[PDB]
Amino acid sequence: MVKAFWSALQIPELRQRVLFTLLVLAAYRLGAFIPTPGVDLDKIQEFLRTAQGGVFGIINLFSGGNFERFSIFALGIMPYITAAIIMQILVTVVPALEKLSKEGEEGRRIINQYTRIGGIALGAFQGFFLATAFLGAEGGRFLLPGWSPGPFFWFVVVVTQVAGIALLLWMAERITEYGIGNGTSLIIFAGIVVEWLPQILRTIGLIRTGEVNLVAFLFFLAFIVLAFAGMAAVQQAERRIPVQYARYGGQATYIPIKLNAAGVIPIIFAAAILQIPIFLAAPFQDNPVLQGIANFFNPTRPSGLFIEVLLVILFTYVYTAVQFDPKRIAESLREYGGFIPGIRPGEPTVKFLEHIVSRLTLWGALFLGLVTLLPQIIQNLTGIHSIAFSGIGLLIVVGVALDTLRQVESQLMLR
Amino acid sequence: ARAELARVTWPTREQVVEGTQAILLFTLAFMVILGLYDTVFRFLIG
Repeated sequence: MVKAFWSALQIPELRQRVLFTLLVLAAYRLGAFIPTPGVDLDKIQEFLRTAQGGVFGIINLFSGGNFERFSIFALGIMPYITAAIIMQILVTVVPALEKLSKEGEEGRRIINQYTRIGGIALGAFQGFFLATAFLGAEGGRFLLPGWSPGPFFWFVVVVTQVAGIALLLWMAERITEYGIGNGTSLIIFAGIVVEWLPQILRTIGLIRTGEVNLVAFLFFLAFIVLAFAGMAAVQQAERRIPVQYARYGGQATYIPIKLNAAGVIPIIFAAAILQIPIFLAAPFQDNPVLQGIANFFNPTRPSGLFIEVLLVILFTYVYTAVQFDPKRIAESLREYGGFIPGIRPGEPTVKFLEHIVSRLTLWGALFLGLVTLLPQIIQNLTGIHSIAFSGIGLLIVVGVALDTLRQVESQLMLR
Repeated sequence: ARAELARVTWPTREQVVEGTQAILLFTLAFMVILGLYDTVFRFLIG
């Protein structure tokens, strides 16, 4: 997708849209700099830069370094996606929200919109907490002179992240509306890459000072190239199966199913469940157990990593085991005359399928699990240890690039 | 439960480099795009 992406840029609507993205991107990396009107921005970070606030290690990353400096993007674009599972939990027990969502796309707007106002409320609670226990409780520790560690500062910060999480939210709602694609995804992936950056040029003047080297900085990055040149073939992998038809338009061609059909959705939600049990225990610097449950799950430490391996694997499988694709499929193979060789309809169409997603998402998400483990072993082996290179923020360095040059092509194959 | 990559096929096996070299120049054009921002949010203030 290297010579074509260039000639895809030679199309003045496809080309156009990738700039309005920049317009936000800029303003977004801009929002990525903005302190709090009362936090000694100057007294917020390296508490968060510690094996004690660096447990905040994950929030800084996805938000985009924004958390440490405590920017208006501090929490980033979080408090809309931890309402994307509780809602994905309010989607199957409430057997009408899809019926709303699927009888036209204008029944998932309400979904999106209630998710958004809640997505403003949550981001008014996750700040309602980092104040009540962290910045405040200590005194004028993190804070400006004169300002009160009480309600008025607590109020100059609530609006700092509610037009600060509302802003990053919006950045998705206006790129998606009139620019290109999904402002989301994009907005998380950039937040890792900008944190996967200056450490590199720390490294060269270090490969000058003594500080690591060319060959530890060969093996760490050729790994990054083994990541580009594998995941893709894998994303475009599949098992092709014979069928036939007998004696009114449409398709008669063959029908393959992807080893793994989405590398993203199952890995994102996976990062998600990885969060709640850390950020619930993270703001208690005194109780020794909560300070255990926050450093264990630390996905940059061999055990949290092991739990990071896990959650990224099995979330692939079981989200590779939810949505209504096989049912959709089974019906259009039904009104129009199609069938599989030797295979019956009813129950041995159940267990002939129950065999396959028990054969594919085994070697599959294994990959994604091993995909999650080794950069920490790398960070137990090489020359850098930062929460960025916890192996989570390259997965998508890959991913985003891919699905883009995987849906742009899908956009061109329509005109 | 042990899939054989049997009747299994990929319309994709040669496009490796070409496809890889796009998962490369996409991301070797984001951080710099991200880094063009902080640098420019650094000229006016100074």
